[PDB]
Amino acid sequence: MHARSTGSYSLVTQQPLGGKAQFGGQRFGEMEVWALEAYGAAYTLQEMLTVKSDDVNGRTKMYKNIVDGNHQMEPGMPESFNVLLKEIRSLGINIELED
Amino acid sequence: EFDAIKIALASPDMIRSWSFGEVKKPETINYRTFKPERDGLFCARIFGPVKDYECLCGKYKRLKHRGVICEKCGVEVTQTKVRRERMGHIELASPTAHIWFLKSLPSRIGLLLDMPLRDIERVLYFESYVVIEGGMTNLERQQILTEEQYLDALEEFGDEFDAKMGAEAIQALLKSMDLEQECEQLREELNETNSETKRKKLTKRIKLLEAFVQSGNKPEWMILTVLPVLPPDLRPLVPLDGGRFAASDLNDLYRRVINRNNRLKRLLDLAAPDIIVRNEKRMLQEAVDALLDNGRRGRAITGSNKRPLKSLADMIKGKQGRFRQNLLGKRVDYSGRSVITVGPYLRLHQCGLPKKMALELFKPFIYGKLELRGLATTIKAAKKMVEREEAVVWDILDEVIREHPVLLNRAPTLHRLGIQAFEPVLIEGKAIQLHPLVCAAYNADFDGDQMAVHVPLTLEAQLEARALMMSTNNILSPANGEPIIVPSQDVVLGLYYMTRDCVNAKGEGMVLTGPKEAERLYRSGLASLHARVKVRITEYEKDANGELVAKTSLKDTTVGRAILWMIVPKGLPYSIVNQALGKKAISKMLNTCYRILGLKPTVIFADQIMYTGFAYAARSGASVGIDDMVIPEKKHEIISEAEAEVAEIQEQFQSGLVTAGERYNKVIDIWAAANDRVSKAMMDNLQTETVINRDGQEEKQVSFNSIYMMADSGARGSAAQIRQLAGMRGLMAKPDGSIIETPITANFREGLNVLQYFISTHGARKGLADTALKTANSGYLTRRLVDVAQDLVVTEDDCGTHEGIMMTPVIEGGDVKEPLRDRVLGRVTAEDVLKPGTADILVPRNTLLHEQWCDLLEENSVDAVKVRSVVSCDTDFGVCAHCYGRDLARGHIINKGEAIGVIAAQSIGEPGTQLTMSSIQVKNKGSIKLSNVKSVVNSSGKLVITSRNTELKLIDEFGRTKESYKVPYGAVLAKGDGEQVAGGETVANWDPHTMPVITEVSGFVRFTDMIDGQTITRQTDELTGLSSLVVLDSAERTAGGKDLRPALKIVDAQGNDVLIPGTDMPAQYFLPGKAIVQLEDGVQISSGDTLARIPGGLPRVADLFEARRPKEPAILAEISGIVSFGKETKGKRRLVITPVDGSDPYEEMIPKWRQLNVFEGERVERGDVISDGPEAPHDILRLRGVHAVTRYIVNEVQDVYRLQGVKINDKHIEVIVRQMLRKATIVNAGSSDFLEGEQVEYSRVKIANRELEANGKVGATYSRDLLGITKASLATESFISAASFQETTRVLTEAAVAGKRDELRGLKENVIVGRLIPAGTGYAYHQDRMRRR
Amino acid sequence: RVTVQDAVEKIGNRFDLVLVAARRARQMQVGGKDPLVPEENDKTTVIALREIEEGLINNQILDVRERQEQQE
DNA sequence: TTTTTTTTTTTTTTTTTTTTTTT
DNA sequence: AAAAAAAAAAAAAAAAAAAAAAA
Ligand SMILES: [Mg+2]
Ligand SMILES: [Zn+2]
Ligand SMILES: [Zn+2]
Repeated sequence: MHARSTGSYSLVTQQPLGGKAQFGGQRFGEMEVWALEAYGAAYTLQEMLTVKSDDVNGRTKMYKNIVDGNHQMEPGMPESFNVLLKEIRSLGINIELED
Repeated sequence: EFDAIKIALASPDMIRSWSFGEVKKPETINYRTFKPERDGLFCARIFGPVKDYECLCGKYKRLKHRGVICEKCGVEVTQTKVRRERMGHIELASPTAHIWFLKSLPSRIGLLLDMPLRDIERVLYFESYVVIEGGMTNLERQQILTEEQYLDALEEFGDEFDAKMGAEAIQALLKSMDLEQECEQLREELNETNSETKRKKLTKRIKLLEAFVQSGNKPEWMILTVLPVLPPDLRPLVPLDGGRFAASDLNDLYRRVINRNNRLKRLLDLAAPDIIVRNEKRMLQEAVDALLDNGRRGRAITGSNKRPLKSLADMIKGKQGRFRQNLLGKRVDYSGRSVITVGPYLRLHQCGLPKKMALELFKPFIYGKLELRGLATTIKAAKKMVEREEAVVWDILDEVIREHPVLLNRAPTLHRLGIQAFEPVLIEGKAIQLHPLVCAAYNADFDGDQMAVHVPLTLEAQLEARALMMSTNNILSPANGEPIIVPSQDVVLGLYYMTRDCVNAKGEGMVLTGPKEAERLYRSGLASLHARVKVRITEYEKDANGELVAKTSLKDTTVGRAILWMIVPKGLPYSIVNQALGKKAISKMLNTCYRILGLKPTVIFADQIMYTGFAYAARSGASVGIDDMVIPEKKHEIISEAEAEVAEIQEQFQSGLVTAGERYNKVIDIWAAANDRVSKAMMDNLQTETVINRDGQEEKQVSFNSIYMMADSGARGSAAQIRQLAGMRGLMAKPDGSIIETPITANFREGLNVLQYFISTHGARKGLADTALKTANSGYLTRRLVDVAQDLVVTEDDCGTHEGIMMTPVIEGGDVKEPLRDRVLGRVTAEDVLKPGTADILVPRNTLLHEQWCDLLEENSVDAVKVRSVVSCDTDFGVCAHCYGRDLARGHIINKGEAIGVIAAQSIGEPGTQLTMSSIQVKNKGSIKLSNVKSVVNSSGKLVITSRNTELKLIDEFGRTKESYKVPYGAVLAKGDGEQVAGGETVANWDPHTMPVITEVSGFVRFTDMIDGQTITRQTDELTGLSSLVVLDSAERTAGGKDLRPALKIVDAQGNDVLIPGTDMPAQYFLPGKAIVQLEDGVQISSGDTLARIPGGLPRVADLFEARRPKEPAILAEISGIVSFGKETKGKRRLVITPVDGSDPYEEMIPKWRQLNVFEGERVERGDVISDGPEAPHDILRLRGVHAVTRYIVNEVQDVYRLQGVKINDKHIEVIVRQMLRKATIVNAGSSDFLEGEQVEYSRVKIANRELEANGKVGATYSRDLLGITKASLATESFISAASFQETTRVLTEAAVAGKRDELRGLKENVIVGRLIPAGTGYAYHQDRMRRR
Repeated sequence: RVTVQDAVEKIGNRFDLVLVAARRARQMQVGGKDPLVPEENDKTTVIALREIEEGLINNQILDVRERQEQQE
């Protein structure tokens, strides 16, 4: 048994640190992502990917809402999209958005 | 807040618009202070403040002048995180080519300018002067020159001629191009071109021009003039443990590039000699290429050591590539784990969660409800309270977990049930309890299995976990409709024991009351549990319209049966539980409760059945004593008889009377016979065999032996294994697979021997290893399927089509297994079901075929109904809701959004590991029916079939097909079509071997063109000691006689040439090569005279899906007409088809060794198998078309999966097929740009025809092409996905040059970018967001 | 609450049910506006589902009330 | 009978210890 | 010469030649 709520995080991946030897939470591998996609359940997947993996601002905001008594994610594109967008823009590629 | 994504080549003004200012100085830090040198590589005013809400000058401090650009240091006052996104740019001294478009492989710049890569690189890298508007000179625009040639050109015409060397030359070339003129001339040439390769290259060029025209991009941006610079944080400066700052790896590229560009500016301003500045430009171009993707053009530069350094392009490549990053795997928070433990006393929607793990999952929720209640207002006090285990925190935790569903996920999550979600109830200790019934979908076994607990935080996620995933809303699994909450191991044994007829026991012969007094009788011990007795159960049947009609009456039963009846809800009839409930009748009872009284009563009834099964299983105490594995007393006698049999057979073989192979086969056969005898004996001793007094004399009843009780109940262990426990355990096959001659003659109760046990280890270990391999095999198969299925999502309520396949019961060569019930259940009818009675519409057109309509079909016994199918639904990028049918996880028609691709893929996945790695005797009463019938009375008098692909069916007296057998050609048929054939007739008859040349009419044999010694030989067959004529093939017969074909122009009794009945031409039967013409000349033949005596596991599923063609495909008739053997002896025989309806344009070569079922001249419809053998799928689509490749793939794979034990409903295979063949080759120009050689996604051509026919234009015809799932996944309709499949740089380059906008469609691009997975809640959210706009 | 079958037909889709119930629950959690049906220690979300099954809450009703107060 | 075009089948290229660099 | 940091632990592209077909 190995629980996990907000333990020590990783170095470069910045995900929750994995491994029983360092208070690690169960790995949410691809096949579980398919398992959620089969269900209509989307917010839970979107939160397994962003607000509980790497989004520091999202993590803090969600913690505030939970302790404050509000159950609510913050709608908005994960910052990983923004990092990728700036990465592409480093190259001479428009990579703009749309509607 | 982000609709479809767009990618395009960036204009220089766009790049400068992506910056606040320009970098102009390569500098990192002071090395004394932290000085960010002005215009430095980490310049404060270009990127941001080094410290939050500060100015480098330090004037303003930390909030007051927020967002102020310090008038002195010129720096905004914002957070340091603003430094993460503020892009910069370096203006290039000269235009510099972008390597990515230079080396896309194939280069896009290449065909853009249509120049060889060699010359374009020469001009690019400064070793050749391209010609630019050669004009009135011997040189021309496309021409290039080396240094000597350029010098000579200058000498001869160095007045107006222009030629430059370098990247700027390529830029100038790009300025000099008018793609509209190019479009016109190249389309004209494509019209003129005939060489398919020439058309292909020209259409590559025309697609380039089409891209640049339709896309807003302009080719001159291929040559960069302003290099963007990433914000400093994304290229972190990572200061080393010293005054120096270790400037990353990309920053080094910036150092080199910036220094080179500054020196180039210096040389330009000083105007140094052209050689030096040319070398400088070459170095700058090399440096920029290395910055883009080092290691592509030249040798990659390194860091401190020889070890190479990365590049910006590496950020979009490899495992650390930020495309495939949210797919590898994320260590999600609020996770958990534990070993598992059974959880009776739980309901069917409760998961016993430990205390020590539920105070470390809902910790923040506890903080919230604790500080809010005021028990400890300050947060740190709340933390120290929970860590203090104070009694109040248990109460608060109970409150928060009152209703806060958790998600329990097993390790391999093949199914979509493998992430079911439960409510929590807190136990002590540490083990995630788990309701027993829901141990099936998970597949856990409570022998060390470990499940992970996630939680949903946001309120939407809570509502999802309670609505879409709760364990009480998934009684029906996705693949197969029937329940997957099915009583499994002990509950069924308890139910079985609780209801069994015992001939005489306590409480026999009495009439108690309703069930209540039955339970009272049992508990007091007065009446034994098994007691055939009459009671007064009253059943509330739904006989009236939705009304519980109650009827009561004295009915025979058992006391235990009456006791169990209390758990059945109202609606069910009593007889639902009056048998001895096995594992079959119990699932049937549960399913009937579902269909009759909906869902929630089924959950209540599953709880009750599990509880009242466990309790009475315990009170039974069914225990496996050793003495209850009874062995037959006849076993030793039977084995002695078998031993004597093998002794006599072996002795006879030693005498030579029987060969070794026959002796071995006879030995194994008699061992099998003895094994059958012993198995029957032991199954008869175990079963029945319980003789007991009935209060009068003795009588026998089904036994209560614990082993047999288990096996009959179906608790765990069918007849085979108990046979292995008591009877002979069979003949174990040797490691190769050949069956061992001497079987194991000792059950498990008696001992094995070292030899026998050592033999059994072979089969045991082979089974283990094969399972271990099939694990990964099924894994790979699921991955491919979900890769090619994830695209879809049910996005259209109704496509309003009419082309639904026609489903019929499937007949396995006279063994119809699936009636029309299943393979049309739920799926929506396309055309209104018409009763076999004429003009009697059974059900309307677009109606759902739920169970009652299926019952109506059964009562009318319709043998074929047209059902809409997702294999062809008129939708752009999804699939109609009606055209899909029921969801087969909830029952009602699939609601808008629920992804079916990743439902399908997994349903056709998970049940993969279970997958293992002369005359027809009529057996039923019916009448003869024939398909493709062309027959006639034969000389033998019965019949002869003159058609090749004839099939014989047995139409029952209901006017419905039951049996079906492929009739071979030249078969003896006693009766004919339309004659009564009761169960027992043997009308079909034929030679199982040989390919007789039957002559349908009489006439004297004539050797017209069959010259002996040149085409035929009068060989003396010594088998019968008679002379027979043998036709000689091209090699056997003379080359001069090769033209002399062995024709048989038969002449009738009158001597006139026998014309074929219905044709003017003579019946010149061209016999095949090496044929044995038994008859002689002048022999009067008769009807059908025979003249010439011519002689499973996963891999199959993968081949069917991967469209892997057979190695020796069956060859079909590509067009209808009369066949004609064309030119011969050219390695492969040439064959021509002459459409009798039209011309004879089609001909092709086929191998000589591949035998033909058809003769030289025969009228053959298209699809006629020119040769038999394995059948390819792609040619079926080529000829039969869609709705036939479906009924091939679905039939074949569903047969492979119906082979072992599983039931994969056809919707899933159908959607995988639809995704397989969504691309079609263009058949005509129509009126759009679509060239014939082009192949485009079927949706694109469909909408093209739609919009062309809406106007006066003409649509372009097409031919849909099948693609293997690996091939289809390689094919793409969304550039982000293709990036997810590696070759990222190529995908990005192609998309950018094409301006290829991408839909955020399908569930894999959105996960990568990170928006809402647009399937369920995501799909409704996105449609709502679009609606508000 | 245990099953949600009764709420499916009230908001036919089973996903728009999720988002509508989430809307109502968010209204009832921090947006005040107490539930119109009594609670049994139930979380706000289960009360939202319960009222949806009761039929007195639907996306149309929520939009009507939001517009009415937005006019204020 | 000779040349050119097209096919296809063959080949070749793509968490720990050690090594290289720096003081 | 010692210590510290970086990285290592079959598929398909191209082309020669053989065979088909047209002049
Ligand atoms: Mg196990
Ligand atoms: Zn300042
Ligand atoms: Zn449809």
